[PDB]
Amino acid sequence: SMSYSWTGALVTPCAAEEQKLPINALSNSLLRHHNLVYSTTSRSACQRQKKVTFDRLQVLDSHYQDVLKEVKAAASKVKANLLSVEEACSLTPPHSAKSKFGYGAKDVRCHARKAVAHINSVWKDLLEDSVTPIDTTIMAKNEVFCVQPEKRKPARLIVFPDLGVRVCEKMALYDVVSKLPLAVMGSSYGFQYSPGQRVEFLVQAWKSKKTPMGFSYDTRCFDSTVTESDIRTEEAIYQCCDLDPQARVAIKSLTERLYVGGPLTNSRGENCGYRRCRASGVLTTSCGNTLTCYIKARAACRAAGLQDCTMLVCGDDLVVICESAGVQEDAASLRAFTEAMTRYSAPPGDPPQPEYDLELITSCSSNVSVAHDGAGKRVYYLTRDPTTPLARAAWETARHTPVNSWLGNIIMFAPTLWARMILMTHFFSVLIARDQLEQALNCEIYGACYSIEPLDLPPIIQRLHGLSAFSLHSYSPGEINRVAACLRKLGVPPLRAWRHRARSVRARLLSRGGRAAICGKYLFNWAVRTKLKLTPIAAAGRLDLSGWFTAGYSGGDIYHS
Ligand SMILES: CC[C@H](C)NC(=O)c1ccc(N2CCN(S(=O)(=O)c3ccc(OC(F)(F)F)cc3)[C@@H](C(=O)NCc3ccc(OC(F)(F)F)cc3)C2)nn1
Repeated sequence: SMSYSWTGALVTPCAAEEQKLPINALSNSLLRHHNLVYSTTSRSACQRQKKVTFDRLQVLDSHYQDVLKEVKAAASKVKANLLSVEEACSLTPPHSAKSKFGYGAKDVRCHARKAVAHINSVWKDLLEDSVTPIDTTIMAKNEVFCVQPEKRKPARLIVFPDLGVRVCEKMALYDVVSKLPLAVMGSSYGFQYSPGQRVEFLVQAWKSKKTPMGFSYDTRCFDSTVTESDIRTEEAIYQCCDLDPQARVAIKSLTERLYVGGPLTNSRGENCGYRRCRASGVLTTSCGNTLTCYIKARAACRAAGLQDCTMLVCGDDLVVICESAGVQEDAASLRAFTEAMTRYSAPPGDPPQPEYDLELITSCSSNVSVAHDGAGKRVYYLTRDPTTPLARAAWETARHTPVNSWLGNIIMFAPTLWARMILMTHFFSVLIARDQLEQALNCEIYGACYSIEPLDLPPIIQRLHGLSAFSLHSYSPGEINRVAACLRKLGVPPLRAWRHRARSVRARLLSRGGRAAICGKYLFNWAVRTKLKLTPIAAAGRLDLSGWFTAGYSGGDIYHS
């Protein structure tokens, strides 16, 4: 079947959509080549529709069936519970699309009586009707990028049911999605790791091979490749768990009425078309993609005969490290891997390339690199080209945004030369200028929402990355050059100018005392010649990373209202 069928009605916006990077003095102090930075808008939705629309080829074989049997057997060990409406309400991210039934995410999060009553009615309907397709909205995601040489990117399309349905999805499945991937995949489950744990996993996997070869596999539009039978298989896996009787009914109803497909409506109420693939804005998008990618990849590894595979899966992101059989055989065996993935309906975007240097693999838009700590010891850490983080940071300085990618980037990429020298220096200077150091900000890391005060960054970073994150030095020539090239391209001041600026920022934070002084001492010790002794921060041991800062969860994109 075709992944989508369209009517000719357009994907329409809700509010005006800015295309060009707005300019203000503070955003310009970070990045001056503003004409290179753009936001995707509904204007390019038609271009995206053409790429995501295609027929699917699915031929399952014994290797696929063997893996599915293992997965169903593993799933049978899981006990998952129904979430109360109240817990499902509290997990709703702030600013997700309001309901068309007279309430928004803020009402849901507050457990407002009107929101709760409507959610209960949607729940009763899922228990009573297992077949009527549930309506979905299609929107063009507005995301910021830097223009490229060999290419602008069209907007991603987000497909989501109404807010009341979204809360019901958490009631029926949040506990299932929270437990099932680890039970099924064990150490291959990517979302259980911090950046430090992911790098440790990759390095250990690489070192475990006699002659390692690794590759990332880029599926062409993964959500569109997911078939009705894949979605019905995910439903069968969920049902292997020990579940509550109403959860079993609601899971079947959500699968048949929503997950397998359904009508697409634009913001103006017009019929846009029909979907027969993964909806990007449902609770099961991340879990379902992780499970389905894992099953297909593990089967394709076996179909290709790849030796001693170690896989790491985060949604549609796949990285495989195996035993090399020589360059010509590896090239042939990767083509066989691709051919099997193609038969399972996971065809390639860019064909995979065998890599013999761990640093040359990009996965979860990042690569392994090396630096040294305060004692000169080698430290592996995750980094990435800083172009998109910098372009987004400049937009977020010029415009108030609901979610701050800069904050998520400082958190995830705290040990990096670019996040420390540029992002921390810039944002702490902006927060000082605007008197906003104490205000909590939202960020989203692969759908996990967090509410964080900038003044809590040092204990959060210590707990997440370790004390070495404040002492890394001797970054690689390749890493230094990639950051330097990015700065010249975007019109960002050179690292030595940021170093000069950080000395003033660090001094201002120190003068404020308390948490602010800890920000100056720890985050900016790289900027001074005479170093301060960085001892473990007491607040780092007191906090809980996973639990104190959560502000909800989304399984996939969803429009910010
Ligand atoms: C529900 C079922 C589905 C399948 N699950 C999900 O969809 C899902 C989605 C997100 C998510 N989390 C928790 C673990 N981490 S975490 O980093 O430990 C962390 C913990 C607390 C924290 O709190 C603070 F914000 F307060 F600090 C901040 C961060 C984040 C993460 O995405 N990790 C993987 C990863 C690691 C490195 C990568 O590479 C590079 F580093 F390059 F980005 C890329 C991905 C966010 N967990 N689950």
